[PDB]
Order: sequence, then structure tokens, then C-alpha cells
Amino acid sequence: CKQADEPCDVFSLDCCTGICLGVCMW
Repeated sequence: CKQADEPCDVFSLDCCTGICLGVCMW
């Protein structure tokens, strides 16, 4: 996944707790 403030794809996996609207917003 990605730690808060990490860039990722907002479609499947990104932040270990939610989504990716630019970067983990949590």
C-alpha cells in the first residue's frame, strides 16, 4: 500500500487505509 502522503493509483491499491486522491488522504 502507501503511507499517508504517498502517490498511488486511485483505482485499486494505494494507501494502506483508503484511496489515492493524489496521495493517501488518511
